[PDB]
Amino acid sequence: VLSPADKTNVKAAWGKVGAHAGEYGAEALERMFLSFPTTKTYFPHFDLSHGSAQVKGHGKKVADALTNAVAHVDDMPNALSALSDLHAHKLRVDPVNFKLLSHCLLVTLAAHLPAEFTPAVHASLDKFLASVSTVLTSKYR
Amino acid sequence: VLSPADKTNVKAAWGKVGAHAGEYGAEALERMFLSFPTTKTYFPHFDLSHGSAQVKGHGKKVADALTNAVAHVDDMPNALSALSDLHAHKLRVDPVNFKLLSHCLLVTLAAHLPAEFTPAVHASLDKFLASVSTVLTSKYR
Amino acid sequence: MHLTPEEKSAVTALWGKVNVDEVGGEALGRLLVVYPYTQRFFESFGDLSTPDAVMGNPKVKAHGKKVLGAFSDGLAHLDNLKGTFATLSELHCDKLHVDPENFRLLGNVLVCVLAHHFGKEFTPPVQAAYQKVVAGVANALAHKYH
Amino acid sequence: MHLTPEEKSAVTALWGKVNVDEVGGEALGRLLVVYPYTQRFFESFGDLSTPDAVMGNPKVKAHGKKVLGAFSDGLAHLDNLKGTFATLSELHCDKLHVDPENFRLLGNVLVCVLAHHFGKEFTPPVQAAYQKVVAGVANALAHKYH
Ligand code: HEM
Ligand code: HEM
Ligand code: HEM
Ligand code: HEM
Repeated sequence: VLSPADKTNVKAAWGKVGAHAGEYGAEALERMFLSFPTTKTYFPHFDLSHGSAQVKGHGKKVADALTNAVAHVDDMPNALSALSDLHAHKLRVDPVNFKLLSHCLLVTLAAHLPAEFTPAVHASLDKFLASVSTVLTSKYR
Repeated sequence: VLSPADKTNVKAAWGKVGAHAGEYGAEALERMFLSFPTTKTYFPHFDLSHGSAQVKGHGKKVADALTNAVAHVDDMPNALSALSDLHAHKLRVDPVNFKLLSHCLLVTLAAHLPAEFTPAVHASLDKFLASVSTVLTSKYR
Repeated sequence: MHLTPEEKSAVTALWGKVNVDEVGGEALGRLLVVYPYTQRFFESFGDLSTPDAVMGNPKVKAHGKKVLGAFSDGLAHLDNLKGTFATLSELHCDKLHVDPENFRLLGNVLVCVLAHHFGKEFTPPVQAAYQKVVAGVANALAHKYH
Repeated sequence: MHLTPEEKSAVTALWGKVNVDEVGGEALGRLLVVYPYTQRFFESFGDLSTPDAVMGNPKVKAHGKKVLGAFSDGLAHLDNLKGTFATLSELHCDKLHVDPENFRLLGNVLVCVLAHHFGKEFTPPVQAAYQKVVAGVANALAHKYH
């Protein structure tokens, strides 16, 4: 459950990400694929090599949804509805993977926002990603 | 999300447990301690020997909480307010443990409800135990 | 495996009473019902739209027999699961693209099926040994992933 | 836990620039902040109610030092993590009663802290290599639980 403080933290950190969102997105995916190889089982149709355009492209979509999620932090369920549909009915990614990607996004953020990645913001971001994750797998069964 | 069908399935199943609830809760715990030994780290003050008085006691308490949860399926956050608090601020049991106990509860039920434990009821009960777990750890952070 | 000699016997003794035909199909059908997202691997099996459609789908049952026969084979080699399943591990990664988390899901469903099937005979200690075996089989099957 | 020769180098090189003290206190404090339930073990440290409170607590700093000191010694023996951590493993279980899940959380927070600290040098491949190490260590420390 995001407090006002959390929402404040997130808006702030995502703010500094800004224009770089999509790059971080693709960075995070790469860190994931390398760190947790099992996640590659979901992208057999992808060129998973370094700088693959597919990964760059995918990473942009993922950053865009997150931006959309920060903008509607107070109504993620509705703001992310088509995406929760897609995940629940089409992609059907086992829920443990969300925790793997969330970890790699924090890693990305930490490595790019030294001044901004304080303990309190880290804590907020962790909670935010967990919430997006809950929304995305909310329609599994 | 518990649908009307899930709720009927749970009430039915649990109606059948009836008076054996405390006996099943003790059994579920014993099953958890034996299969997932790391769960014993939360009960260093308990005699975990078979048939121990602390296990039996605790077993009835868990069972009663579930009974209550079934009686208030439509109002769980409110019904389990006291437990959510207790777990979040005192006990502080890592959330993975909830998944272990739910599994052992389902196994106990399966071993005792030959007729009722159909795939549909099994799915309903699994969804119910995950909901209870979610309420109990909802105030963690 | 990392099972005591008492556990090893308990496992074997019970397994002898299992109808691999029947149990495989129930175990894979219940995986598909309880964890519907798992249906993702079986679009070619036809209709899995409802509990009943899943439970009575013959491809479900036949595949279950197959899975459980492979499972049964590793029981004869508790000591070299890694070895008994290396080929199957490679196949599941390289050819099928199955996230190994699914192996763990299936292991817990099977535990539930055995309990349902055996009742009181499936005691806490027997389940505990079976938990060790299903964990052992999921790890062996995840072993060649990369 | 298989580190290729290059992973080993990467791990080693970065670790030679780490100030255990500093990093230890930071990793332990972040743990306490992001996953507050982990404070259940450190009631005697005092007030851990605010991030500021946690991060500036000297007991948290000293403990972080102790923990990462041991961590650091294990890096010297990546070939025998199990034997190296056997005694600490038995201690955590029998005396401290620490759910081994916390070792996984601390490992992930540690990775976050090295990325924070090193920035761009903490590349995907370096992270992958550290991911293998923190899992190896968590597994070594959970090994003697019963
Ligand atoms: C923060 C969590 C996540 C977000 C915001 C997210 C967002 C998205 C978006 C926006 C799309 C594309 C929709 C479209 O183009 O129509 C997508 C597709 C996809 N996602 Fe998720 N996703 C998340 C987590 C995951 C995880 C953890 C995995 C698996 C490891 C995953 C696997 C996929 C796959 C395989 C696709 C389809 C890609 C393609 O074939 O083009 N996603 N996701
Ligand atoms: C199905 C989910 C659970 C329910 C419904 C539940 C319910 C309860 C209840 C009713 C109590 C007693 C409150 C009182 O003393 O009045 C309690 C206490 C406790 N629970 Fe939970 N619990 C659940 C999960 C867990 C798990 C998974 C663990 C750890 C593995 C756990 C560890 C404890 C401990 C250590 C206590 C205190 C025991 C004592 O010292 O008497 N609980 N729980
Ligand atoms: C005890 C765990 C498992 C064992 C021992 C097992 C074993 C097997 C075997 C022996 C085959 C056929 C090999 C061949 O083609 O020669 C197979 C195929 C397959 N398995 Fe697994 N399996 C297990 C778990 C799973 C799970 C949990 C899933 C997904 C939920 C899965 C998905 C598949 C698929 C999609 C196929 C191919 C079916 C076809 O031939 O069309 N398996 N499995
Ligand atoms: C990388 C993993 C870890 C290592 C290498 C480690 C190492 C240590 C060491 C060397 C000690 C001192 C033991 C002695 O007196 O000989 C210790 C104590 C302790 N550790 Fe662990 N630790 C780890 C993770 C954790 C975590 C994650 C927790 C809880 C979240 C924890 C809880 C404790 C506690 C409560 C003590 C006793 C503190 C005291 O008495 O002052 N440890 N640990």
